Amino acid sequence: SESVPVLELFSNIWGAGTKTAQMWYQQGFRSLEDIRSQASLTTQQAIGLKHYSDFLERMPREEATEIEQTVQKAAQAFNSGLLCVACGSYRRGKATCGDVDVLITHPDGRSHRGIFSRLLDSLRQEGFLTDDLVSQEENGQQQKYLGVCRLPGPGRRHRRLDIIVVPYSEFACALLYFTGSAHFNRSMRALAKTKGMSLSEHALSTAVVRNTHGCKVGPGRVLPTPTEKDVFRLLGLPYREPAERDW
DNA sequence: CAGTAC
DNA sequence: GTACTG
Repeated sequence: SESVPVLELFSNIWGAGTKTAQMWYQQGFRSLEDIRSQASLTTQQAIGLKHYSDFLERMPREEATEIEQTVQKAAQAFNSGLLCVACGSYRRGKATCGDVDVLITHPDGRSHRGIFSRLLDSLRQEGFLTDDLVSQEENGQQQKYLGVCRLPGPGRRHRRLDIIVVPYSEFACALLYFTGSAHFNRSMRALAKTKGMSLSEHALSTAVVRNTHGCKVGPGRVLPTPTEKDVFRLLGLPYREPAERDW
């Protein structure tokens, strides 16, 4: 087939971008079968190709709830005080979700620890998590999992699921980042940059020092932000509910 | 770098 | 913009 469509075909593989798609085209690959049989694949790339059709589908919002609930009960078995809030497209109220991002924390700020591994293991035993892509357990106090899940029963597709465990100290900035949207987050951190601050999935800092070129040369001091709206306030912004946030 | 998360 | 692993 023509160049542009084939590049698009390859790019829709998880773990494959515009550079990988271009390289594969030079090798002479045109179809997904060519990639599956001849191309050197990353473990992640192998999974994305395996679930190519299912990953292209957006899911009904109801299914996202059904997934968030599946994770929630698995975690709450270990600790019933645990919080489980689905973010991303879901929290912003979209009728469809391309994936599910479940955020987890605990009010005491202690018992959230030691859940991440046990939770994933519990979900693997349940048959819920089917494949794993990336696991980053050295996010400072946060841990993030990138994997694939599938609800039980006939006629179920594989969905992409993100699970994140944060301390209650960072709960505000954690879901502020994960509900998005991406170009909402982009402009809040850009805004803080102007106000001499920095925003992140961990904290909103003030007093951040930047050089003449604006490169950050000193971190600021972390401002305690219990809720989302505390963050909105310190940035001199009118608050936006998540639905307002999609953009 | 490349791809990814929002 | 901020920031993680492949």
